[PDB]
Amino acid sequence: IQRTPKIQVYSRHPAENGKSNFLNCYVSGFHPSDIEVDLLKNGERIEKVEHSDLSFSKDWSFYLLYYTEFTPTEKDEYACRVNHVTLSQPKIVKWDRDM
Amino acid sequence: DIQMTQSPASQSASLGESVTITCLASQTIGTWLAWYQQKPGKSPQLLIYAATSLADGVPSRFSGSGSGTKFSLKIRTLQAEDFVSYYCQQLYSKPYTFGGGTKLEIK
Amino acid sequence: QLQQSGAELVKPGASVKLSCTPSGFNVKDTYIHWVKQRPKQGLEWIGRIDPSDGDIKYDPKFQGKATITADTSSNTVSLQLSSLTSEDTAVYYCARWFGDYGAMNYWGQGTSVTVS
Repeated sequence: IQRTPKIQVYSRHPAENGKSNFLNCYVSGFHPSDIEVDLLKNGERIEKVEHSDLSFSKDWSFYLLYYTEFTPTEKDEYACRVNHVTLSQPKIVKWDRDM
Repeated sequence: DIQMTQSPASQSASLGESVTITCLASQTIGTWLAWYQQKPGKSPQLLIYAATSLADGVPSRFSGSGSGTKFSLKIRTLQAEDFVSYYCQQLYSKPYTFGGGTKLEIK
Repeated sequence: QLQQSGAELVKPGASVKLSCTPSGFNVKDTYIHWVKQRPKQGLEWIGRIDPSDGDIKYDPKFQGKATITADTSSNTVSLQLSSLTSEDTAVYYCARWFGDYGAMNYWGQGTSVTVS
């Protein structure tokens, strides 16, 4: 059974403007495993991105963690872009520290 | 630097016919690909973003397809305004290189 | 709308500065790209600037020739071309980035630069 991905965007540590942090994008619960995940800076693909191994559980289906180093700023800018066969077009989820 | 091999370089067709323009990336770029159209006397204009999504105002006879390294631009039912130039562009890794371009000519 | 400055006709070896001024939004709101197009030839990505933090990226082959700047006090992004030769004769477009698209959705009319 096909499952659209669950996407969670958050920082590793509490966000403080001007201080180095890590922007996380956790994608889980999707099937099949073919997926596209990118971290964005005003829609621009961030190129220095790391990611965990593609893992699978019988309960969570497939999951995957992307993360990059970033420095939060006053403005709203950072987001995650996920593309999947269950999506007609790439889905962008903006980062919100109050969320 | 990522290379984009756009083919064909030039194509001729008649009104109503269909055309297919292909762009090949030198490495996987996911769906970070855009298609632009340039008419005589105009700036380039966005047709397709994210490989398959139409921009506002673009007619439904324009279709984008592909993922990874091979991408396609399909134009059905060609009218006189469509016989212009088309360029693909990767937005995966800077520099955001363009394709060589394709000029559509009438019969 | 992306207003661009008037055409330029200059001698070889001279310098020129092309300006790109948006109407309806601030330069600090998005990325501004610059594209070169020789007469009857294809498109060439030069670089882009984030005027909100000054991040600039170039195509490596344009680093010695082109210099992108921003005057946020005047809501203007500029492209400077120096030591002009015949190969620099082209139309130079400035394009506005749209994050939700992942591409440049609106382009300016372009500034024609002619090197005699």
